[PDB]
Amino acid sequence: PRRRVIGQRKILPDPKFGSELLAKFVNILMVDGKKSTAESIVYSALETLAQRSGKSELEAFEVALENVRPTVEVKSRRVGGSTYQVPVEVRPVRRNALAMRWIVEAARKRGDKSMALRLANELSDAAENKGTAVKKREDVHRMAEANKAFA
Amino acid sequence: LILDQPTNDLDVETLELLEELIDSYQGTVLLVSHDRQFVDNTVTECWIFEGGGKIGRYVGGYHDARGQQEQYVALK
Amino acid sequence: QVEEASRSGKIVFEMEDVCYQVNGKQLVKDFSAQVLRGDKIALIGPNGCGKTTLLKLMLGQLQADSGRIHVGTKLEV
Amino acid sequence: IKVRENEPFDVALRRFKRSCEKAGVLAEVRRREFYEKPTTERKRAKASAVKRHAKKLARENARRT
Amino acid sequence: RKQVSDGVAHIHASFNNTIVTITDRQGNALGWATAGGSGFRGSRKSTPFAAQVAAERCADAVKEYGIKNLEVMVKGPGPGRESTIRALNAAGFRITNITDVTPIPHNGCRPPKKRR
RNA sequence: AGUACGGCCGCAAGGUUAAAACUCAAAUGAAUUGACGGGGGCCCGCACAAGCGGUGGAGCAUGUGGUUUAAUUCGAUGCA
Ligand SMILES: Nc1ncnc2c1ncn2[C@@H]1O[C@H](COP(=O)(O)OP(=O)(O)OP(=O)(O)O)[C@@H](O)[C@H]1O
Ligand SMILES: [Mg+2]
Ligand SMILES: [Mg+2]
Ligand SMILES: [Mg+2]
Ligand SMILES: [Mg+2]
Ligand SMILES: [Mg+2]
Ligand SMILES: [Mg+2]
Ligand SMILES: [Mg+2]
Ligand SMILES: [Mg+2]
Ligand SMILES: [Mg+2]
Repeated sequence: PRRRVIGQRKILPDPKFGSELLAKFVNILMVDGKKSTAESIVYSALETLAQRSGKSELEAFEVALENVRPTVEVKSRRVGGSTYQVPVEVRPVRRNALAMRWIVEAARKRGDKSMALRLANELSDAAENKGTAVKKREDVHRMAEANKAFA
Repeated sequence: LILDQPTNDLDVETLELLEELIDSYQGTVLLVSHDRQFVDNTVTECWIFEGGGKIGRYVGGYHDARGQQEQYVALK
Repeated sequence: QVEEASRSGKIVFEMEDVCYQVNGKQLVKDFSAQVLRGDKIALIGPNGCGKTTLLKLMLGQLQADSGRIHVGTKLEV
Repeated sequence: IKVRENEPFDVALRRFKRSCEKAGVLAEVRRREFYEKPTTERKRAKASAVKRHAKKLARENARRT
Repeated sequence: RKQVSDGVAHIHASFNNTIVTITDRQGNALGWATAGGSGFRGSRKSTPFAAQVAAERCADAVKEYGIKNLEVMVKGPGPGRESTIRALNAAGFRITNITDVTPIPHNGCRPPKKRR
């Protein structure tokens, strides 16, 4: 994308809840283009989060997400032979793109049982600032502060 | 490996090697220790004990796990 | 130097619904956790809170009051 | 160089050092010598300046903008 | 101790480091802080943010004297040339007059050779 | 080869004067069209960056190299 600029691509909303937020989350963990299966998993994983939390469907999905989305993240920015990295603030629309990713990646580890179960554990951990997904944020959050000299 | 305070009487020179040995160990390791510096170089998770038979499992070394334990909100 | 052996089963310890309590106070109340291969775990807490007895449950030294514990399959403890 | 700053200022804005003493003065003193690369520099550093007067006089052209 | 009212801030900004030292009127030091000692060992200490933290720490460890009024004397061209003096303002010091005391010979001693 | 020998000069470093045999069919100067630069501007593109999924390990299918064989027919050998 040197000359080009790209506006956006439209996404179908989630069927139970007319929110585009839960619609992209289904896409991220969907593999081999199997949208039905990944949609079942998210529904079998957020059904329990209503049971545990008290918040029902999206305030419960938001609250777990909100403790995982970052504020800054770094990149390699060599100048003329340098090799260091520069912390750069991230736009509000890439936050959820990174936040959902980290949850699903950490869910594929920690193998307990069916994905609908081990994802349910990871989502509930992020509702408490407890799981791996939060640690991945703080690991980035430290490295962005340890290199704060570059800005 | 199960270690109930493996570094009680060891000096730091011998303890330094044990930190490197246990770190590189490929297999499973469950270790118990009451000091701070030693668990920041060998372990990546904690099972922090609480009263009433409740165990809270946090992620990271000692200091990282205690960090999540300040910010706990316990899923209202 | 350590003596590495063949890789253990992917599940080392699995215990769910396990709740063991000494006469007076509860040491472990409705535990549910898993220990996978190559996972390094540190038990920490206060004095006399059951760290040494928790390992005893894992190796089957003393029997859990309830909940059942399943052990790994190619372990060399 | 010195700024008394008077009573109300609330902000530095010390561009007063840019006149006179600054890293511009010290750069020539950081190192070097050679006693005649200055005469290579000062000959180049003004041969170019007059060559810009030729290009500045080269505005007598349509150039159609 | 000695509850000195008015002091002077010396900043030795350099191409590699920046050393902040707070003194009274008559050249008696009271405390200091550098970029390197503030956890910036390596190539990071040559950046104005590291210079900010050096004056952040030097604002402390001098508060025992309760230094309210401050003069600033800046020496040497380097990154942390204005970052340190903005840090002292946010540290709560009143600044009266800023100075430049960079030493420039009138063609005195011979500098080093050159680096190729 | 600004070298050898010989003069003159110098404390020395060395300076000045100054060859020949031999060997090559060229050496050289300025400019032209290209190519090339770890030279400079402007523009690009799955080239990086942001991502998804693989190869390299395992078993098998197919082709090649080598080695064997009475013959393992011939051809294709960086990108291509
Ligand atoms: N043989 C025993 N008979 C009775 N009570 C026991 C016995 N062994 C341990 N206990 C009790 O069980 C509880 C846990 O003991 P345990 O040995 O597991 O402690 P711990 O958590 O490892 O602590 P510490 O770090 O102090 O050794 C304590 O209340 C202790 O008094
Ligand atoms: Mg030098
Ligand atoms: Mg001669
Ligand atoms: Mg000569
Ligand atoms: Mg001679
Ligand atoms: Mg890439
Ligand atoms: Mg293979
Ligand atoms: Mg042929
Ligand atoms: Mg062939
Ligand atoms: Mg042929």
